[PDB]
Amino acid sequence: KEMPQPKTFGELKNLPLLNTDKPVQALMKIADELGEIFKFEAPGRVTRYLSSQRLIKEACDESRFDKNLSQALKFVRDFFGDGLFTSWTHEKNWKKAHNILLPSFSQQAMKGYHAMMVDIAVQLVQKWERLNADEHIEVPEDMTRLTLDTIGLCGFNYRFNSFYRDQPHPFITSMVRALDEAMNKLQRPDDPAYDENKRQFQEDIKVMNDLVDKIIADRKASQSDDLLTHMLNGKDPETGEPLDDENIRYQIITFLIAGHETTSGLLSFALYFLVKNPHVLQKAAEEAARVLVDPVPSYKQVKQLKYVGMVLNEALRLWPTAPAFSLYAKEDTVLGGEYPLEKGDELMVLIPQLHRDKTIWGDDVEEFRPERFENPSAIPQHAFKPFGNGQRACIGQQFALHEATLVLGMMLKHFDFEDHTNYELDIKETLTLKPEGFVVKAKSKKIPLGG
Ligand code: HEM
Repeated sequence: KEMPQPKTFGELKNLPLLNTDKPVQALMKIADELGEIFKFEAPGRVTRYLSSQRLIKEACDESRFDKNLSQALKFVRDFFGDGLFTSWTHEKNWKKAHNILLPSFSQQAMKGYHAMMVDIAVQLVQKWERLNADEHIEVPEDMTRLTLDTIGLCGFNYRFNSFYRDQPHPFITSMVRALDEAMNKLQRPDDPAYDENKRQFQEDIKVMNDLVDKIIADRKASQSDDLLTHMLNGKDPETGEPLDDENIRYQIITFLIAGHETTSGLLSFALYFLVKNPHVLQKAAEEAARVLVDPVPSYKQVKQLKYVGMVLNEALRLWPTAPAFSLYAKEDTVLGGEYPLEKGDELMVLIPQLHRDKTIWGDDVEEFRPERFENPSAIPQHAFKPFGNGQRACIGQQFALHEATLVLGMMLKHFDFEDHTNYELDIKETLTLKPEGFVVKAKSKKIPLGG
């Protein structure tokens, strides 16, 4: 079969289609127009975007396809190096770090993180309890305060102290501005008009490198048994080697960013869908009240929040917050009986489109129905992939879910929520997705919160 392709712009081919602040949303629209697969060409490159469970299931066969670094991940790699997210599977440091850090995401590990998660969650609740009448909440902003603080404390024993700030933490400001500068630069000339951009860039890289330095120095100065403990001391059972110093620095930056941005988006979209679906809200709120019987939640009680977990999975169905991942053909192969591929050919999996495959989910794919997740074996293999695929799947999945379940459960226990502005969904795309400008009012249920 000859592959569909979107509209062209002469020698630039399809490239100008991505000249938008919302490329993933643009690609979704193209997918709706063209179907389960389409080719996308730019000068010097080609990729094929996949949207159906039938094709994506084959792309997820690790004997045939491996993780690729898309253009986006190559760019991030200048900052995240050969950390876990931006390493190739065949680089020695991938499997070494995987094996060293996997234990940091065990059950015993999650039990160990729980107390510090509650520390940050209690700060969020107290914030909202302390608002005056008729004041509102800036949802993605507060969720990011929470999730940045949580990875800093749980992972690193570092306090970002984001609830003591009206502005973003300087580390995040410097990361975003360093990423932007790196991007604007390619598209420009050593005009001394750009000497100031270069000065700002050095200062932002310094902010990042100083934080990394400080995380490491504070630990050496200090018994912890957290993510940073395993980075600094753990040995790979296979090679017998620990991580090298440079790789440790890349892991710290990778985890600080990866370990919060997508989770903030998930909590934000979950609350959005709950306020837009009051009967679902009522069910989740009822579960929180019935389960969360103590002044602060226990690990076991978070595990008991089945419906809250279904809400979170449904939010990930509709708006998976790391919405695309890339693969390459390990050898020449034919995809779906129809599309020949050569060794090295790139594929992109459009997760939001996969999650709207009517042949899997039924016709009502735009509806928010947590109940889809009530009998989990009923979800076909490779139908639901918000955490990626195979050995290159999200290492932090359990950490994200535990944090989000805890936090959303506490939110629902302690407050009633109002969509006071009748908010119109506007999804901002960065490395992640978020509902930009989402605001609510939260009226306290006046339920005491433990220490
Ligand atoms: C709802 C939250 C999250 C979502 C939707 C998400 C999604 C993803 C996806 C789709 C990948 C695969 C990327 C690819 O194939 O290119 C991935 C990888 C990764 N994630 Fe997550 N993630 C979440 C939370 C986290 C958290 C909390 C952590 C850290 C504590 C984290 C750390 C990582 C790392 C290090 C990898 C690379 C794994 C490897 O290749 O060895 N993620 N995540």
